[PDB]
Amino acid sequence: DQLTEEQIAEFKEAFSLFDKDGDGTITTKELGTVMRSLGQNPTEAELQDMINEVDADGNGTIDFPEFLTMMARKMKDTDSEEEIREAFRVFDKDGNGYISAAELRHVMTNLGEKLTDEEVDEMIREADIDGDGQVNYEEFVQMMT
Amino acid sequence: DQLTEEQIAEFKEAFSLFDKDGDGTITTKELGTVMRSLGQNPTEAELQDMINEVDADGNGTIDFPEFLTMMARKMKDTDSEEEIREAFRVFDKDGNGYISAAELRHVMTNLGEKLTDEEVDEMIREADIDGDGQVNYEEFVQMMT
Amino acid sequence: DQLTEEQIAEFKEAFSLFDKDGDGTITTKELGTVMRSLGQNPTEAELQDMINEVDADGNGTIDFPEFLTMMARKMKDTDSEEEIREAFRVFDKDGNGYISAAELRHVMTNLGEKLTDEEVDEMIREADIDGDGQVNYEEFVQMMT
Amino acid sequence: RIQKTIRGWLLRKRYLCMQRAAITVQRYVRGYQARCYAKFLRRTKAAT
Repeated sequence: DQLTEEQIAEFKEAFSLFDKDGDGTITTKELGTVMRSLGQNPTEAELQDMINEVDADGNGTIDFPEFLTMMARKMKDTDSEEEIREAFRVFDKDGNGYISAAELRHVMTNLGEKLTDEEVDEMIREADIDGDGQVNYEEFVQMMT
Repeated sequence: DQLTEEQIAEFKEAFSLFDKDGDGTITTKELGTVMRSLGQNPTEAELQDMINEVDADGNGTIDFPEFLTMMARKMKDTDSEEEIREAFRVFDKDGNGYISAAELRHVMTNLGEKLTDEEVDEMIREADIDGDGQVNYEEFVQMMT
Repeated sequence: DQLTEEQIAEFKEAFSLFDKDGDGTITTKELGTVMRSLGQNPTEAELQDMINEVDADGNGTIDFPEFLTMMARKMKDTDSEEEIREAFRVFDKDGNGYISAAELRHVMTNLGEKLTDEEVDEMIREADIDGDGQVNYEEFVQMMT
Repeated sequence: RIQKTIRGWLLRKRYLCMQRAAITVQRYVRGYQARCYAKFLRRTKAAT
C-alpha cells in the first residue's frame, strides 16, 4: 500500500545517507543517486530538468519535504512490465522473448546516452556472459522493474 | 537435548557473569548481552525474534536449561573474519586500501543496524588510522581476531 | 546458634575501641574499621549502601545496635570462598595458577574500589617484590583467609 | 528505457548490498563492544 508512512521511513533512511551535515537537507548533485538507490527510475535529462526547475544554477539544495515532493512527482509517472517489454521487443529478431548478447552491447554502449565500463563489468560479471547468442529478456522485465 | 559437549563448557563460562544469585537463572534484560558474549553477533532483530522462541516474562527469568534447550533447537551460525573483510571490500570498490573515518562515522551511525554516537565514538577509538583519517580496516580486523 | 551473651561481649569490645565517651556511638568513618577488625568482609560500596540511611556527607555518627544490625545480616552472607577464586582466575599469567605483578598493579590501583599508596606498600612488602614477579593465588587466598 | 532500467537496477542492487554490508559490520562491532564490556565487568567484579 504505496506512499503510506511506512514507505516514507526507508525514504528518510536513504535521505539520511546524503544529509551529511544533519540538518534535513541534501544537495541537487546526488538527487538521482538517492532516488535510484530507493529503486525509482528517472532518465538523465528528466532528472536534470527536475533540478533546473528548482534552480537555473543547477548547483543547490533540497529539504526532506520537497525531496518527498520529487519522489511523489516520479511515482505519478511510473513504467509497467508491458511498457518495458515493448522496449526490448523492438529488437527481437524471432518473436519468442530472446535478444542477441552482441546487439545487447551495441544497445548498452553505442546507441543512446550509454552505460559506462564499470556498469558493463558489474552487470556482465553477475550475468556471467562469454558469448553473442540469443538470450531471454522476459527475465530482465521481471527482475529490473 | 544440547549443543555438543565442548560448547556447553563455554556457555557455562559465559553464563557465570550474568547470574546474580548463584542459583542458575538470569533476569530478562541480560539475555542479549550473554548471547553476544559467546562470539556470535546476532542483530537487534534476531534478539527480538529469539524472545518469541524463549517465552520470557518481565515478571520472571530464563533458567540455564531453558536457554540451552532453546539453543539446541537452533543457534546462530559461527561468524568468521573473511565475512567482515568481504563487507569492507564492498565499500572500497576501486581498491584504494583504506576508508575515511568521517564517511565511516556517518554510515555506521545513520544506516542499517545504526550504532548510536556512544557506540560510534568508541568504535573509531578502537580502529587503526593513518595521520589524516584513513582507516586501516585489515589491522582493525586483526586486532579483534 | 546466634546471640549467646559472649558473642555480644566480643563484638562490643571491638566497638569500645572507637567510642571515646562510652555513650555507645562512633563516627560513620570507623563503621568499616570495627566491622573488618572482627574479620567481616564487605565492599566499600556495600558500606556506602547502609551509610545512605544515616549520613549527610560522610562525617556523621552511628550507634552500636545500628552497626550490630548491619553485622547480623552480613554474618549470614557467604564467606566469598568460591568468589575469591573466580576473581583471581581472571588475573593468572599463563593458566598454571600464578598472578603477574604487572596485572596486580592494575588490580590494586585502577579497577574497582582500588587501594591508597601507603597500603599498596603493605602488599609489596608482603610479597617481597623488588622488580618483575608473580604469586600463586590458592596460597595467597589461604594466607588472606 | 532499457539504459534507464539497467542503471536504476544496478544502483538499487548496490544500495541493498551496501545496507547488508553495513548491518554485517555493525552487528559484529556491537558484538565486539558487548564482549569488551563483559571483559570489563568480570575484571571490575574480580578486582573489587
